[PDB]
Amino acid sequence: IEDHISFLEKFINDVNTLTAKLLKDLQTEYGISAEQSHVLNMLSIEALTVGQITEKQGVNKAAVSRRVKKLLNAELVKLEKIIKLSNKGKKYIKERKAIMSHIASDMTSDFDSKEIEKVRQVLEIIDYRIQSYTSKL
Amino acid sequence: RIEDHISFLEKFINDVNTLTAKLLKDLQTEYGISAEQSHVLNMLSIEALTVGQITEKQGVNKAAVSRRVKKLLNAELVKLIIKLSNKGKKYIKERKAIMSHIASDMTSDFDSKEIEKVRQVLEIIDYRIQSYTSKL
Ligand SMILES: CC1(C)S[C@@H]2[C@H](NC(=O)[C@H](N)c3ccccc3)C(=O)N2[C@H]1C(=O)O
Ligand SMILES: CC1(C)S[C@@H]2[C@H](NC(=O)[C@H](N)c3ccccc3)C(=O)N2[C@H]1C(=O)O
Repeated sequence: IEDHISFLEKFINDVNTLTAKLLKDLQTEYGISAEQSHVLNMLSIEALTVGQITEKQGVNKAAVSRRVKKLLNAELVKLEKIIKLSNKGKKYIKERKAIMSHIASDMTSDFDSKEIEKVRQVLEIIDYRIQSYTSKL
Repeated sequence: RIEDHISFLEKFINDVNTLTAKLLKDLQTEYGISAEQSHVLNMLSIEALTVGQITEKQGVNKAAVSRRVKKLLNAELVKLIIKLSNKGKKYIKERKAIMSHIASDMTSDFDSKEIEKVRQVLEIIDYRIQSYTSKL
């Protein structure tokens, strides 16, 4: 009833841990950090503003500022207000899926594609419910 | 075909972080710490740990992990090869209070079975994730 909340963290931790390690070279190659990486990954979803990102990421605005501009100067992300991704930046996310998806399907090769559908419905509804709530002051 | 599920997992995660980060903002303020320092306490809510450990699981900059630790010593939410404290134990309680109270309200309409079935598919995936990781 609550070690679900504890499992979630752990589970999230573990994913983070594995992803960081998995994407170690792909980042060094583009000379980016793990967060420069995320923001990048966090931007494949929607166009944000340094404010939108600091909030969404819960950290110091100052930090979010450089990580951000360091991406402009490296031509990975671009402008309009409205921070979007540059094609170089895309090739990156492409090589991110490319890696993620390979090890991802290994651990999922024997899943009841239907049992998974049901699982996603629940998570999707929880996802929807999280976004919903997230808005309110 | 499977790429779809991944995109979701990431978003679902992103949203969890956003939410937790939004819900704890004031508490991390009320005590006077940054999320960074706050994540440290949570990895200690579960157990103990030295430097190389906390520096490895998160895995971030050797120094970074160090500098936040030393700050956590001053507020005394961490005892020294690093544990929690009376004040430390207290923060988490409060942290857990909010979280659960929301997740519950946000899930207290689901079918006991539906949920568990989720936990089990997530447990096996974590199990594999971990095993794969351990292969350095
Ligand atoms: C390539 C990535 C490492 S970037 C994205 C994010 N990485 C982070 O470091 C993120 N800022 C974070 C992690 C943990 C606590 C707080 C913040 C994550 O998860 N990521 C991988 C992805 O792209 O799938
Ligand atoms: C030392 C750095 C982390 S900050 C420096 C500058 N980037 C900035 O955003 C600028 N300093 C600044 C503006 C606002 C808030 C915080 C920082 C630059 O380039 N940088 C980094 C580096 O040398 O790696």
